[PDB]
Amino acid sequence: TDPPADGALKRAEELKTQANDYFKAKDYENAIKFYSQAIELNPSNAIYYGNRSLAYLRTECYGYALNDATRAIELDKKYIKGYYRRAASNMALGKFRAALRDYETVVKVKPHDKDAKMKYQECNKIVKQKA
Amino acid sequence: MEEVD
Repeated sequence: TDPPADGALKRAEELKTQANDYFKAKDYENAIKFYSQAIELNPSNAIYYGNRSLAYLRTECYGYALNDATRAIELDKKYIKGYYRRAASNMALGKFRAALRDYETVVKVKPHDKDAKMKYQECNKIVKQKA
Repeated sequence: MEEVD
């Protein structure tokens, strides 16, 4: 099948928004759920997997987080916030050098963004904490 | 803000 049609896709877009509304509601698993429902509607959206892993990242489900974050990068090979998700996954897992590599890439794309810098430098300093 | 995605 081609990309699912409008209503279906826009509803996946909806569940993106609804799950965002659940993240705003501080419920990451419903966010996880609605994002999964969005994966039922469309597939190749790093947005869905990225914030799903981000939700797992909130619920310290880093095993799933690392999977889904990496999965997003497979769906949208260039998604800056997607690398950021995978980076956080590695970072939280204790892979500071691995996370640094991803964070580094993010800060190499937008070094003007302290939102990217922050976690880069945070991982970087922690590498130095390790000597 | 709201830009989770």
